[PDB]
Amino acid sequence: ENKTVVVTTILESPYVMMKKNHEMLEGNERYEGYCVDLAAEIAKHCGFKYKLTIVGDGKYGARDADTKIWNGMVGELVYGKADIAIAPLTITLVREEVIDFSKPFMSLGISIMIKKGTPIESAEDLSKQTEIAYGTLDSGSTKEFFRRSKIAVFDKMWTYMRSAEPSVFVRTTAEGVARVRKSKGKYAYLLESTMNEYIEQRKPCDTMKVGGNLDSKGYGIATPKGSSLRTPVNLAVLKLSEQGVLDKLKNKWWYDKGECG
Ligand SMILES: N[C@@H](CCC(=O)O)C(=O)O
Ligand SMILES: [Zn+2]
Repeated sequence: ENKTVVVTTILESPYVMMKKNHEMLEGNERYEGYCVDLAAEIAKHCGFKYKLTIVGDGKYGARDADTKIWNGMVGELVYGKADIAIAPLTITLVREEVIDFSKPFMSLGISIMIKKGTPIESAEDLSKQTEIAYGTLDSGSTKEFFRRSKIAVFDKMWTYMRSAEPSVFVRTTAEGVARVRKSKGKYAYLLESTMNEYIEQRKPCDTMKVGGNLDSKGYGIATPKGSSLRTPVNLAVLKLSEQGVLDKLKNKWWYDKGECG
């Protein structure tokens, strides 16, 4: 109701993407995606004006164990470069310790992406074998999941992953997909089911989600501690949930324009 709200987001399909013609557009009109639509609904239910900005270091948010600094969208909120994050940003404990999250707007889990035909059905399968390399996004909740897991199978996978040479990790999702596509069934990618399910409906239609999800978690809208936005945004997400907006949006951006029939 007083100041333009600065929004940190990340270029990640289908959440935030450059519009074909963006170079001829100004401001928020540059971008399109599920999070852009969601930003707009949240902004009008809460009554604020906003500026979309893409995170500077193109990352999600992790705390460096020696430096102690938060990078990613999280750091932008921690250090006060942004007022709010509207992104496929996973609700985790170490983040919820330093920022607040709204209730989840998307439910998801860690899943496996394979090039179609790869003889893999599950995480147990991957752990039990050696021909097919597999990794995660370099920085993010998927990598931490494996880092911290006490469960045999995921420990076994982490043990392999962190020592694998050359690196099984990737700077971006799109980097992970491309490596799956290019690697003849010899790389499998570990990513949240949402992104898996999106790519699966994307040409050349050569990838696929196998098996069950490895976990159950959420993406949440993040705000810095003490923000006057915390409560109105949490309420808006619930309103958008209850009225079916979040299902319309997921359908719009995953399935309405799916290329694999
Ligand atoms: N959504 C994740 C990033 C993607 C991933 O880690 O697989 C996060 O907030 O860290
Ligand atoms: Zn509305």
